[PDB]
Amino acid sequence: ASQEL
Amino acid sequence: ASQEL
Amino acid sequence: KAEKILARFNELPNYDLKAVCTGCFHDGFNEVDIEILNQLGIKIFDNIKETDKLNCIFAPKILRTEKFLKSLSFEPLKFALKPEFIIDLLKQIHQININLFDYEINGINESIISKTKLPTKVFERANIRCINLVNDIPGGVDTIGSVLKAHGIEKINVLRSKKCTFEDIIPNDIFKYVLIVTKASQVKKFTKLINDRDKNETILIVEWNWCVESIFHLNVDFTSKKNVLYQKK
Amino acid sequence: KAEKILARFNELPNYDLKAVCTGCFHDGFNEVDIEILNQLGIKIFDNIKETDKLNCIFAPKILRTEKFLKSLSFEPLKFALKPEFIIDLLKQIHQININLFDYEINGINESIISKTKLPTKVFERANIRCINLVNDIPGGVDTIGSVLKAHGIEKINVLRSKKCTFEDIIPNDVIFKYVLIVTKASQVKKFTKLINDRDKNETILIVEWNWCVESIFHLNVDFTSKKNVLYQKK
Repeated sequence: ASQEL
Repeated sequence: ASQEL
Repeated sequence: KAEKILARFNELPNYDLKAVCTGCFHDGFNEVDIEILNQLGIKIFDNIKETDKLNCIFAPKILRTEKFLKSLSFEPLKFALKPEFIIDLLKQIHQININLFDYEINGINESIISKTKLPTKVFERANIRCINLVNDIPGGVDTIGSVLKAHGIEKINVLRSKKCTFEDIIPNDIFKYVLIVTKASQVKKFTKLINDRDKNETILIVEWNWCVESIFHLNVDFTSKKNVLYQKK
Repeated sequence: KAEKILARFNELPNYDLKAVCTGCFHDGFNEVDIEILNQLGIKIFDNIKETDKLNCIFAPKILRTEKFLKSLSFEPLKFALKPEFIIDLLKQIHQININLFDYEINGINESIISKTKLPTKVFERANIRCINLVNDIPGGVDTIGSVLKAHGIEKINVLRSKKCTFEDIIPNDVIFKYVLIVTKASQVKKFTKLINDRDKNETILIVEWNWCVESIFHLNVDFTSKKNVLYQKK
């Protein structure tokens, strides 16, 4: 899944 | 002035 | 001096425009006005030179000028803007927030602009490489020739309408013979010459407007009949 | 096949969307559903490529993903839409009246969307051009670097915090002479000392990553804000 920053 | 073709 | 006016700005955008104007700004704005423009990454040229890599055209609307027609063979064309852009921009300068999206020329959409990135020119795509052009073409052979060459035509053979023989006609080295003509008298002369000397070969004869509309769509529509005076295929 | 599905319609709208999704649709949709979308002028790319000229982002809410943050440097960003748009759309497809107004991501108003039309990027506007980034930044330098460059930063100089000397620090050449993005207070002390030893009279700005994230969400660097600023000398 896409990494949140 | 500019010639329109 | 333009620095002074531009000193009061915290930061300046770089519009990265290399442009010509047609139908507007027919020499310039004052020396400060242009100096400001260069500082904003906007450079305006007098004429179109292929190695300047122009990317912009300012014009009030789609026009049939040599410059406008030639802007459709920029590599690529990135922006086709109304002069209101330079005007609203200079007005603001005398933060800077004038944008490159609120000044589109009507009819010059993305689909068309993006055809200028293609690795071919419109007539090259169409396999129209060498053509014959009547000497009485409105605008004159020199200019019309320059527009056609900018758009992929490798050879322009000018034909003295009244006096020319079959030997003067060059082939298109697909239509074997392609001619751009002015009047019906000319259609009949040329079709007769070619059919006498090279009967089984193909011929396309069009009006100047056939080329103009091809350029405005950056596509030669061979199914279109408008501006096509004669075709044997 | 999709064509058959779409044969049943008198006329199809052209939504004209070039989108990425973030926080949603993490592969694609079935092949029919995808072919339908393209017929309706909706194209969804896997990743953001500057020359596809994306204009849309689908997301359930304001997110700190690379994709969301980058969508704020689209040229311009035109739509920031909840996934419910595509959902309602396909539901109806399986006349078409789903509209582009009933699905705004809450918190992303027109005032912010409109800033993406500005002829500058947010950090470019702020005269933040070259920065130094500590190697141990959460997310990793390659990503955080890519986001920052999408937003007008030209040079990203990575500093191995533990090792780096003053000579490794690049100035912000375009105004803060030195801009650094850091993680630890242990790094603020090191860097202020180095710079203050070697370039005493010059200006320094040291911030947390969150300072960049807030600037991006607002498409504005607010220099009067002390939020996320760890040290400044001006």
